Amino acid sequence: DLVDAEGNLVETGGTYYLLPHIWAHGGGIETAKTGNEPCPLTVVRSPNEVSKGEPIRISSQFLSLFIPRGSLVALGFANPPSCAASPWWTVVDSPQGPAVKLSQQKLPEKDILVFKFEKVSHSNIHVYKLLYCQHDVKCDQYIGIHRDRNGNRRLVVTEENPLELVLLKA
Repeated sequence: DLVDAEGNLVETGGTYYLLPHIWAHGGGIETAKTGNEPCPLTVVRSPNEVSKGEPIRISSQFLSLFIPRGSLVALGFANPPSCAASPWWTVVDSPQGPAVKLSQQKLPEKDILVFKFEKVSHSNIHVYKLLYCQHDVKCDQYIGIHRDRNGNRRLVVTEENPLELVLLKA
């Protein structure tokens, strides 16, 4: 089962902060308004090292209390921007590649259950990598960062330098 910063089991009945292994890379996971977006529909990493970011909500494909190792999950926000229809993140096509976004129309359970945590072989500090999965399901792709012209650290599918996280219960 998944585990938070304090070695406790992660619970879908709670909210957490998705922080970095190293507190030099940045802060928590936020929202930002990029491109021609009428509001903050882009899921980004805060440039501020202190910043805990937005409180995140997790849900297991098994609709249970804990998340079993390798089980698919939906990652969404506790408090989304009014303009979004649902609090869940989804992954759409972008010039930069598969990007993590929020949507202006409701999303089926089948298109938010596209995340899977993968523990990092580092020990006694509970860390994880975030994988994206599609249909053909297949989670061979990792989520990293793409800094745009305006400084936004967008979450997208990168080839290398993938995200590494620890879940801090709020």
